[PDB]
Amino acid sequence: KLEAILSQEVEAEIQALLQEAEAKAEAVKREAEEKAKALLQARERALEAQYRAALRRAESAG
Amino acid sequence: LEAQYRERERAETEALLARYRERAEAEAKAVREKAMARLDEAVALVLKEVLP
Repeated sequence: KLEAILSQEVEAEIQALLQEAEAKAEAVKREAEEKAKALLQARERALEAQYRAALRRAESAG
Repeated sequence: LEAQYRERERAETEALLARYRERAEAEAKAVREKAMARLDEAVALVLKEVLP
């Protein structure tokens, strides 16, 4: 039959789509974690700068 | 995070100065107390070089 052909045609597209769309929902979850990570790394860098500078200022004053 | 780090630093840039003041004044006294004993000797050296 012609109908036994057709059911294999949907079940084929509808797995490719759902693997593509779990390869976007994975990729985003990665890039966002590495984003979140880097936005606290940069937060680390700032704190040092502002404390190293500050201690020198208060020393020179005294 | 920055919020709890700015006030931290403020309280340390008060602690640091507070100790500097205590040394400074005690070492100001140490330049007074050192002189006032070796005081007649200075006046002697001065006098001795004005009156020729």
